[PDB]
Amino acid sequence: SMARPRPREYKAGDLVFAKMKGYPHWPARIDELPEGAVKPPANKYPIFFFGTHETAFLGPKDLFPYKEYKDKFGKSNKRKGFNEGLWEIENNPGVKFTGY
Amino acid sequence: MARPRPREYKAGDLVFAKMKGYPHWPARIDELPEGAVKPPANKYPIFFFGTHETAFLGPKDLFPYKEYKDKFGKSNKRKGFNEGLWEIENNPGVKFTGY
Amino acid sequence: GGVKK
Amino acid sequence: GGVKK
DNA sequence: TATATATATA
DNA sequence: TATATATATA
Repeated sequence: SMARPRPREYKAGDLVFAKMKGYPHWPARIDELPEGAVKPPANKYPIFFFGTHETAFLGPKDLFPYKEYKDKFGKSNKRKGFNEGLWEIENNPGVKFTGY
Repeated sequence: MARPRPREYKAGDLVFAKMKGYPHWPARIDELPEGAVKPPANKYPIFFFGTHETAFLGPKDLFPYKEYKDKFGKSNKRKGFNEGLWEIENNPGVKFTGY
Repeated sequence: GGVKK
Repeated sequence: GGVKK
């Protein structure tokens, strides 16, 4: 079976599931990387986690386009902030978003 | 390498016995009197110290008292537990009919 | 004095 | 609101 | 992939 | 206490 790859590049405002070790795939958003800041590690993106409003930098290997993967990863989970995160990515995906 | 716990017990043996929802509990193997209804296979009549309750449990839930005392014999607020710690040391034959 | 569980 | 790990 | 352990949550 | 649910191991 032929398999479409996930993106190798993202833009500010894109909604994703973001994977970090020890956590389930987590509803998230690609944030702004302001020019006039310290430059990030290469091919890593500033990530905003819905529900907890935590942040981190992650590369595309750990990011999954929200709409395409909502079926697999968008199930309820008891981890703190998770279900509130599911709510935010649908209903208020621009919370604290400074990109535009 | 790990020494297995016993797969057989005898009337009078002192153990910690584990049931769901409860900490490992100081307890004793009672005897199964001949001339009675037979218990299920490989299950033993247990006497719980402190509460003096009984149940039947298999060796998978039983832990020889002296070998596991340092791990399971710490004080606990559950009703009867600390009394049980006292009895298994000071009166382990209470209500024992085996011998 | 009775059956636990 | 902080950095994750 | 299937099993066994460690961490988070109720 | 137990259940979820992660990761590491085989």
